[PDB]
Amino acid sequence: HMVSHLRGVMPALLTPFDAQQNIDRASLRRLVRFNIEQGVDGVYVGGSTGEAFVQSLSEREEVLEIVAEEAKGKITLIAHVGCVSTAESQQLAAAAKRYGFDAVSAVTPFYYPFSFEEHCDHYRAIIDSADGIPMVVYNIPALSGVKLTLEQINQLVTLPGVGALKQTSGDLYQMEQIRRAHPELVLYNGYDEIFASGLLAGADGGIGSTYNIMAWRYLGIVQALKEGDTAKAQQLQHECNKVIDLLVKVGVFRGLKTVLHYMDVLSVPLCRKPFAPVEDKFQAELKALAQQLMQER
Amino acid sequence: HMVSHLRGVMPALLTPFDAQQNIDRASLRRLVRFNIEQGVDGVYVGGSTGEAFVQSLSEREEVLEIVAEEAKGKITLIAHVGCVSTAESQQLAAAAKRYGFDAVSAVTPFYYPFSFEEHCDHYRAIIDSADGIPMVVYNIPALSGVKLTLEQINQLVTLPGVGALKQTSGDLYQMEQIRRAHPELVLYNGYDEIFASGLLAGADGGIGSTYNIMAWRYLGIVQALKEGDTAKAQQLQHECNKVIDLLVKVGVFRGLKTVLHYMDVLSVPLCRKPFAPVEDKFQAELKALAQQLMQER
Amino acid sequence: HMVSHLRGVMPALLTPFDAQQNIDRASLRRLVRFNIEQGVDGVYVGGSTGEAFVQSLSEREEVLEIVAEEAKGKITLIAHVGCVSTAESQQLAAAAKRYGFDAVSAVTPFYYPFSFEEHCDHYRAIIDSADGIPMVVYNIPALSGVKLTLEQINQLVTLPGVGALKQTSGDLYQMEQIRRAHPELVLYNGYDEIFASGLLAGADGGIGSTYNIMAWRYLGIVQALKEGDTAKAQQLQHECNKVIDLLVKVGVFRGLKTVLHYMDVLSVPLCRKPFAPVEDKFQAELKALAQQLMQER
Amino acid sequence: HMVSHLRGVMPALLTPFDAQQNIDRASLRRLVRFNIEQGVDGVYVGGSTGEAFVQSLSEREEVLEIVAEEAKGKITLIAHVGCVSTAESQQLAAAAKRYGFDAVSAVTPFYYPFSFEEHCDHYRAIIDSADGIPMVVYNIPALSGVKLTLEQINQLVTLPGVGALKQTSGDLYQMEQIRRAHPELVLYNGYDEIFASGLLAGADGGIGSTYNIMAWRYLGIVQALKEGDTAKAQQLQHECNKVIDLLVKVGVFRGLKTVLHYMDVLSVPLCRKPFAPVEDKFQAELKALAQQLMQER
Ligand SMILES: [Cl-]
Ligand SMILES: [Cl-]
Ligand SMILES: [Cl-]
Ligand SMILES: [Cl-]
Ligand SMILES: [Cl-]
Ligand SMILES: [Cl-]
Ligand code: NA
Ligand code: NA
Ligand code: NA
Ligand code: NA
Repeated sequence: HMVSHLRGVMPALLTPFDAQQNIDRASLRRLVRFNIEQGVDGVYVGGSTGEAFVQSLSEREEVLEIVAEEAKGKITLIAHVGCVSTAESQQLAAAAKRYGFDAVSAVTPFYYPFSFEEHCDHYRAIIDSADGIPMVVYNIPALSGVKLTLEQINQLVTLPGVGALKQTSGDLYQMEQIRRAHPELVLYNGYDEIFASGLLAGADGGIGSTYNIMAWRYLGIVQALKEGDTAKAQQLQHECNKVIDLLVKVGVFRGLKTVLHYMDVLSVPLCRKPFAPVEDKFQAELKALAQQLMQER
Repeated sequence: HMVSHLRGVMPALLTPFDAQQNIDRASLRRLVRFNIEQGVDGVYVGGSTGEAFVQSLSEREEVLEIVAEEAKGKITLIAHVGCVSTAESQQLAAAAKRYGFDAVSAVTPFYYPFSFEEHCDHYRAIIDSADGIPMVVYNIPALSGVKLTLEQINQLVTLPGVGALKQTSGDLYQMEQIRRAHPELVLYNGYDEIFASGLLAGADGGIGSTYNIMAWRYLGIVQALKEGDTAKAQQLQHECNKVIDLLVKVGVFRGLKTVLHYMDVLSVPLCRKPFAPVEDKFQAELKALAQQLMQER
Repeated sequence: HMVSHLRGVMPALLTPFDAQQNIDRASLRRLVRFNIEQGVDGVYVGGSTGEAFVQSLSEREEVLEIVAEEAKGKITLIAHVGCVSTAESQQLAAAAKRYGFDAVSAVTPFYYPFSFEEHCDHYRAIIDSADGIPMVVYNIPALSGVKLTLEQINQLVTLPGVGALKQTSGDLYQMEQIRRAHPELVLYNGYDEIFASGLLAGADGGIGSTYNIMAWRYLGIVQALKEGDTAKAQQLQHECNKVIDLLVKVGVFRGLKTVLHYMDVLSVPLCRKPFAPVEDKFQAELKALAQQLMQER
Repeated sequence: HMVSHLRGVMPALLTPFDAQQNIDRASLRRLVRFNIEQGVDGVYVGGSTGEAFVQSLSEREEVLEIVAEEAKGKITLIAHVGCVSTAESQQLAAAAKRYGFDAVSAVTPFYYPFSFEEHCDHYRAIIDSADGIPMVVYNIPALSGVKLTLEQINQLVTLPGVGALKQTSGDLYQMEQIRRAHPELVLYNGYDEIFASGLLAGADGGIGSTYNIMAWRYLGIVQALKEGDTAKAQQLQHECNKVIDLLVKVGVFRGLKTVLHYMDVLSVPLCRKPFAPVEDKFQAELKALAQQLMQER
């Protein structure tokens, strides 16, 4: 209950890079400001979408501190501190605390198989280093390879210090079961392409990569379902998925960064290798989308 | 468009067996009448839920003809004629036509791997034998092992003679994509536990095993979303999933048949071997559920 | 121990069909005789390869009785009686007993999820109906969807009346574990393409679809490993897999039947729908293979 | 052909840690010397088994340089330089070159989905930074989540600068297909528990975590198959798998490090968090195994 201030719609921040694959600090600050001015409830920093796993610890800390400088006190700040290593995750959690974040988050540690008790002790250690700011468990089985049962999720979200679950799963039976077992839990829908259905199943917010370019649509789905405008929520999700279809074709992170570049938010839209640049044949569609989204506001 | 009369909420009929595992014809007729009096839009006969794959062809034909005798002209009748064999499926389709069914349906043929073109020719052959009544494609990847792409689904639902898709998939991104590509397609949600979310994603009806014991709840979800009562659709789905949780624990088909026996619909609640009987320790819960559901009406 | 007479190399018999998809009884008898004259240790009748799951019970019984008429007393006869239904499997087991088979076999029942105890009771019931001839458990997770643990396999192979395991799995760690736990168990390698490696891991024989066209190669691998001719076993497996590569491209069962037709064993090489016929562009390769195999003898 | 000096049996080196999870440099040097004195053909440094993915770049470089100091010129040295990031992998490849390694290796980049062309360009970039020492492609689908086709493997192993494939896959049909397509390719079996069968299928060596405690058994399997002693290769693999069964129960890396500690090779047997320590109840078995292995020499 006492972490209700974490509920809402938060973009998973992209990390802008310059032409030589170094962090573009000026464009990062502009992206934070852009998201604030979209009216989002918070920002989620250094997650999957932030290309955390092709960055060093010091690079991730640098991003966390910059975003806190632009955003502390204006919107909720959540730091994704997860690494495979518990000690590395603890370092990032202690940094997030120093910089004034409102919460930390960690993906279930991946690549190596760990027992469920090893997962729990990993979260417990990070929570200790977070030094009193709450933890968001981040579940993304498609990418982590970690396949938790409902009963395991129930144990994770009741660990002391856990205040939320980021549920990047398309299983909306499980989403409803989680909500029914935990009526006050902050529960973020993780797959943008099912946002409206995920809210209906029990999520009370979302963390999403595509919110960086069209957060007003997701805020509008929240409002429509609250108002009882079924058709409007469906038409908004329809338009979101037209965009997601295109992003999946071109490559999601780089497509988002390219749209943001055509919106004059990011100076350079590159991802880090091994992500390739966008193919030239997609540029016209991405620029047209940027133009469409700016007009729609 | 011209098959809009197929849209709606239809139970996947269970096949009642007697104490020696023979078809219980008297209880079958009472179950059909019970479902009609629940106000369903149709019945789906001889599907997975009907234990088709532990019955012979002649047993499946017997069930189809009995149900048509009780139900033709009162509610929509859909015959699931699918087998692995194309010739066996054709036999059941020709029988369904003789008995006056409104549509046929066939699961993607399973066990052996078949090419997509072999799947299409299988449907084409069944459609020919159906002799002018439309086909419902039935997609259930979890059980069939058949993993169709969106583009393959698009080709199946535009085959001449196909009038609907039974989508037993929890991927509600794909449900929305199907709806967006086919705005007039009759699109049945197949997993009862996500019915409200599946409707929101684009389904315009459902075929479900649990509708046999509580169809009014699913009809109520349809109505709530049409009316814009978000919270009511969520609370109905909540109550449905409390029931589905219990059915999954006890075994779904036999749990449904046991509830129906305690509602005085079926004389004997057995499934065919290798399904075991219900464990004694679950009987109290199942009888209490039957009592609850009868009172709720 | 007392079922050592079941060890060896046995083709999974194909079921020949005529031009109208009816059983071709004359070609079936010739195929049995052909396999006997290849020097095989037994024949496995009515399995996956036999297209059991696109045949009726009476058709499967017809095949079992014909093969017993040609082969009883000359080679070991194993009847695959498995269906999803326990009662149907029992009918085929009782028939196999009447016809004088040496063993029965049943695939783990599929499509519907069953508990492990339901699987065990299914085998127990079939064993009872087999009336004293031993059971071969048939494990094929890729097609059945049934994913048994080692401990579950250990319980199945120690059920009273079980005399063998047909292991159609590419996990040769598990093959070795099974052999180490059951030093006397008759253990059939099920994937022809790893036969030599499967024997080395602990199998003491095999049941295979491609043995119908080149059993002498698999018999030769057995002999080579017994003699300590590592290189000869590898070169034989090499040549087998060149053939399997081609069969996978053209479709395995129909490619085998086509090679047999070009060897003058089968009059008509068709599979039942939904299997398509062989594409014309593959006929030259298949006829050349038949010519090669006949010359190699 | 010109990289035949890479063929053979090489332990995947463990990285010893001290009691505070820092690298134990003295125990690392002793472990290298221990493996040299087992008569191995090479050592594979900084791989999965080396706990690379819970170490920083500078820690991985430190390990590479230490091992080269102990081992350059005495045995083949292969540096696993793979990270998700191409630029990080390039840094480690350039370091491996500086330190005098004989080859580099990189796991297919994981977590994020990459196209096959992105994978190829990743290897090309690392090969460039390796500055003339050959690349070992490392395939481990169970952990990487990367599911390459045979045709994709064929393209990777023919990239300029690729001299070997580390095949951590249990699919021995594919192992044979790779060998048949590439008769001169250096092909390492990656799953120790199927080593004998993998050699028979076409591998000409292996890279393995359990070689750190019993390399003579794997060298003995190579010799037995070369000599035509089928039974001896089977009995050696039998004994290896008894050990692997135990290591899987206790946790493989920490069990290996514990056995090595009881052999007086490593001062401290800890893995890095989130790996837990060994449970006390397993210590007796692990110490008995160490005693057994020392006596067997
Ligand atoms: Cl990182
Ligand atoms: Cl990582
Ligand atoms: Cl049937
Ligand atoms: Cl079936
Ligand atoms: Cl059958
Ligand atoms: Cl690293
Ligand atoms: Na907020
Ligand atoms: Na109707
Ligand atoms: Na025999
Ligand atoms: Na060497």
